[PDB]
Amino acid sequence: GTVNWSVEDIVKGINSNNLESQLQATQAARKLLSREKQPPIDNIIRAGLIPKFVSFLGKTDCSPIQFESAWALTNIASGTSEQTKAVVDGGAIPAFISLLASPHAHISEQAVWALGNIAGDGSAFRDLVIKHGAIDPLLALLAVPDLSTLACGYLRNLTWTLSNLCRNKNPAPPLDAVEQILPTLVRLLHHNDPEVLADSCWAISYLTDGPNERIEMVVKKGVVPQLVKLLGATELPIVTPALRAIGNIVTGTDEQTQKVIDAGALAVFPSLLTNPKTNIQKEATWTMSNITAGRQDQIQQVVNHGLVPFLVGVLSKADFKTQKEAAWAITNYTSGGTVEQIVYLVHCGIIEPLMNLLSAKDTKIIQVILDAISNIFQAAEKLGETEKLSIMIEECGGLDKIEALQRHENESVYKASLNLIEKYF
Amino acid sequence: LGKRKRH
Amino acid sequence: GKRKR
Repeated sequence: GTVNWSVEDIVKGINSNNLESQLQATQAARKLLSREKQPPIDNIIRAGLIPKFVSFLGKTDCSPIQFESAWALTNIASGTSEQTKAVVDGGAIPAFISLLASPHAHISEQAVWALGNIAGDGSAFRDLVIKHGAIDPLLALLAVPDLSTLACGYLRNLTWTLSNLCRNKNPAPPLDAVEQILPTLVRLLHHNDPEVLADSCWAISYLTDGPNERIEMVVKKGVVPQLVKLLGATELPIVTPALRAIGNIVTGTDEQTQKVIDAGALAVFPSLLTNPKTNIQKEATWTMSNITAGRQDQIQQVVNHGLVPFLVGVLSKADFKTQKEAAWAITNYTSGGTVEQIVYLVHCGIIEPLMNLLSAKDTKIIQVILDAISNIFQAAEKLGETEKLSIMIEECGGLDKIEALQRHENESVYKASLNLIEKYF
Repeated sequence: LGKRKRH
Repeated sequence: GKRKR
């Protein structure tokens, strides 16, 4: 019927002045474009079929040709930036926004999907989709008392499209657009579907990545308890964006960081810092470094949740990227922590795994470790226990490692290493 | 994440 | 101090 057609056959059928012949050639195009291996996107573009598909989107008296062009165009917009640009250049943005008002759920849905692919390309197409007024009709589709009345697949597509309108950074989405989307997005973050939750979390992770004003916008909507609750999910596709969003929030103000702690996020970190997935471990340790960079009372809540032995362990054995975040977490801890807090760190066995990381061929981690050691020696100076820590560093072969760093390429490494040896050894 | 094609 | 992405 409409299977294994050539581009020239589709061109013949679409160039006819027969709607049904156009409908069959459009179905044949969609099928060609749906295929898994090397669909001929560029061939369909070069043939000049995109304006033809876009014009078929307006054919209200033929709902199947609306669906088929919509699907065809969606798959062209899912390709490269030049391929998404072609769909936009064909004038498909206003055409797809009008389609959101279709009385046919499958056409309405295809429009939502295509707008998601266009917005997902980057900031410029994201903002162009917003300028053409996509947000109002998309949010009107979710204006129901209970989200559970909408079809699963339909709700998943809307949430994913909305997350792409929250995505990309130079620039970030317009503040007005973010403010209009946020109430629906919070409502989706409480919906009982795992894919809806994951995509809702991604959207929140995108909105919290940037200035503190943007973190504040999100935090004021009271999403932090829900993000902590999702941070404990058994589904990795939910934990990954949840931890991202929590990670972002703690890059902001101490007050914003505190909201995360108050919601009980640190209770989840014993598992997070031992998670089998490297990215979760790395992101959890990074989230930890920005918490230890906080107030002394925040460092105290880390101690209280027994998280210092968990940092000792990641420092001892983890992926080098996670171990790099762990060094940062210790340097931040020792920078703003009390003498009692720093003494507790040495007692938990921080010196040995900290010294073993001085063998690394990364200058930045060496710099971070040497600053942490300096901060630990300052706490030892205040108690008159400098010799105790000096022998402690000599016993685990720490001193030798600093001895070799005196003859290093980096100046900041060369200075700090030579300074510790003349001041304490 | 990124773009999604149908079927 | 605190570090962004």
